[PDB]
Amino acid sequence: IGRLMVHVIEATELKACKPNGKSNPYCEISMGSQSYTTRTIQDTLNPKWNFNCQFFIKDLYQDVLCLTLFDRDQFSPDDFLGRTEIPVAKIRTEQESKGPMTRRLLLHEVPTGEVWVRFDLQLF
Repeated sequence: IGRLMVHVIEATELKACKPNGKSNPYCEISMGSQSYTTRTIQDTLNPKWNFNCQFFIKDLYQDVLCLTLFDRDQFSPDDFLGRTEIPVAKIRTEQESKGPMTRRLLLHEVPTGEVWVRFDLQLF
């Protein structure tokens, strides 16, 4: 029924995981069985990925886009740096209201951190 473009631009003020006070962050972008992962950027709390990906939308009123951030360093597990979720229905109504703006999304389940993303929903 449509296609959702997700532009994961950057994140700011991420949680530190390494002894030097930095992290090596990556972002996973998922919606049911579909997922993408950004590259890991070394030694930053403010990674700029400029990563673009596309999702097929099956159910406008059920589909939920998730962004989950992780640290990737020499030790397992990859440390959780927060998550945010956005129903595709909300993307649709935000796009109608505000046009193609960059959204800053607060990360939940972590103490600090925001992810900057632009959505483009094209419904057939």
